[PDB]
Amino acid sequence: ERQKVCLDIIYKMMPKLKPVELRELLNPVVEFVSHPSTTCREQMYNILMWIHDNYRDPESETDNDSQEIFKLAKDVLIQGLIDENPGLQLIIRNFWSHETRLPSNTLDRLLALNSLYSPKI
Repeated sequence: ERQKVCLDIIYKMMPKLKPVELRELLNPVVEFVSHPSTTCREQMYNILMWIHDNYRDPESETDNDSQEIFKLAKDVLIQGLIDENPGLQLIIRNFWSHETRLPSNTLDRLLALNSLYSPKI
């Protein structure tokens, strides 16, 4: 219960934090891929779905933590496709299977499909 409530507060206090400290708080969040009690793992896959969407940073190229935690939130949003609880992964499939995150010309999709490899899967 402590680890559900302490994730529900950190989902609330994201859009005020500077990236000097979100990198510090993101190091123990993304260790929750080896956790039972599927509701807390749902919370952990729900805050990264915002981190990746609001730290996409379309070619600003001024900071390095803002392009490092996008890497570290790619590296768990990929590994959350083999989770041992079906029904939950359909959410992540509908997430990755949408336009502006993977195109719909099918040759663009075949070219893009090598980017999301990540040899954990």
